[PDB]
Amino acid sequence: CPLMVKVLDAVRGSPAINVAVHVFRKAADDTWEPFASGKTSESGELHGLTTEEEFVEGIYKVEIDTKSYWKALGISPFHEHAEVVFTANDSGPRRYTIAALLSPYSYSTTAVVTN
Amino acid sequence: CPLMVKVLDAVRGSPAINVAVHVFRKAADDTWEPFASGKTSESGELHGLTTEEEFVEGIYKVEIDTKSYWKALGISPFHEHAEVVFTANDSGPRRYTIAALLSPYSYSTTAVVTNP
Amino acid sequence: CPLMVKVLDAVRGSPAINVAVHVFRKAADDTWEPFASGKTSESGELHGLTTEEEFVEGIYKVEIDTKSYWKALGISPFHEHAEVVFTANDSGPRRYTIAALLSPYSYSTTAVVTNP
Amino acid sequence: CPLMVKVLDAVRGSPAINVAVHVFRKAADDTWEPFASGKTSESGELHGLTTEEEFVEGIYKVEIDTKSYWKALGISPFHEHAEVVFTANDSGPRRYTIAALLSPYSYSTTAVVTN
Ligand SMILES: O=C(O)c1cccc(/C=C/c2ccc(B(O)O)cc2)c1
Ligand SMILES: O=C(O)c1cccc(/C=C/c2ccc(B(O)O)cc2)c1
Repeated sequence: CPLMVKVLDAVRGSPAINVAVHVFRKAADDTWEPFASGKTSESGELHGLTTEEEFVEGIYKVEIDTKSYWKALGISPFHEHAEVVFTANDSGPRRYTIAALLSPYSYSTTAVVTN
Repeated sequence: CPLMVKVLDAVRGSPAINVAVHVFRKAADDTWEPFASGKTSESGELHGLTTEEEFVEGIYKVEIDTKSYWKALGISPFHEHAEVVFTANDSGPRRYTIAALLSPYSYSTTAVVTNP
Repeated sequence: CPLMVKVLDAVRGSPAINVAVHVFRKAADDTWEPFASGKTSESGELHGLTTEEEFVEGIYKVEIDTKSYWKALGISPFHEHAEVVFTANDSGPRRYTIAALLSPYSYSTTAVVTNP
Repeated sequence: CPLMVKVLDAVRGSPAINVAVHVFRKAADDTWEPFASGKTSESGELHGLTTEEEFVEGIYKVEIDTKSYWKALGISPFHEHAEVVFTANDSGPRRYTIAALLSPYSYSTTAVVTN
């Protein structure tokens, strides 16, 4: 599991469940090509997106469909989605956790990168 | 204005209005002595808490009454309040803005510290 | 000033100065058209990006160039930039402040939306 | 594990390891009495602080010694510590995760409360 995504709900104090997540890899012509996707689990986590062999160095975008999440709760949100854009860098044998903490008009994201 | 507090609401996308704020300073006997208090304005800002003369070196606690805020709005929040504890002015006088961003089960606080 | 961007530095406890900001608007063909750009001032604020007339209904992307900011400071950050994507003015004109708080491996963004 | 604490470092993108954490329970005279304490692990987590039998309803304070953490990294921080103060409420059979994300001049804390 080189790449894991975790989404939390700051309004209800819970995992953000059944949130759609799309990962893209930046192509040579600067466009975003689909790479992997899924929905967060009951624990707010999305595992199994990719493998060590497939996850090469490059620029990646993680798009979290926050708008649909809030609308399913009857809450009008600000953002269309949350986007996290980063470079994967091999300098070391490591795993990336992209975590996002969601509010209707705000979100915060951090990377936990470990060996 | 050596000490300012600003509070935002992450549910409403607005300033957090009418938030009570209590400031304490640690005394020589290690207890928290009341130092200043007030509430945020329509802009979510609290000015005029203290003066350059009275805001001496020390350890200060800024207590933001988030529970009263959310409850006054009919929401049941997780935290009792948000506490910001810091040493101030120990390299001479600085100006401090304490900012807080509130959600019912989460808050974040940052400080902007400038040299006048 | 219908659109303002403010950026703070959580490592330094200061405004984030000289941060480049690019704004895009989604076009009819679903591509991102350049809309406005600038950089944050000494106060960490970026004013004058647009006007009430030109800031029409649409989907906007505010790209904050956090990597260039941290690298200009000799730090190697995680993110390429911070992107804030939102529908604006679809219930009539509003004023938007987009705030971002930056660390090398983390950022948070909030919006304050007011009705003039 | 009714109560777990997790601490993350936003500067290095890692767990915050070997961070001292003290939990207090508010006593009838409004004073804070020591309840439980420990140091975060290699994963930034502190488990085993208390038990279901001991963790009754009441007001609790979790104090995270952020100052020592940053000083051990040669970074001058703003806060003396991070304090998280909350009421434990039985309305439901649940577990509390108190998470904190640390920067030198800022911190953010969220509660993830689950069954
Ligand atoms: O704490 C966070 O997570 C956070 C995140 C994103 C933005 C902010 C805003 C801070 C702020 C600081 C000072 C002023 B001011 O001097 O008027 C206004 C806003 C705070
Ligand atoms: O963004 C904020 O404001 C914020 C605030 C408080 C905590 C967090 C992080 C939560 C988290 C929990 C577990 C993992 B993990 O699977 O190692 C990672 C992150 C983020």
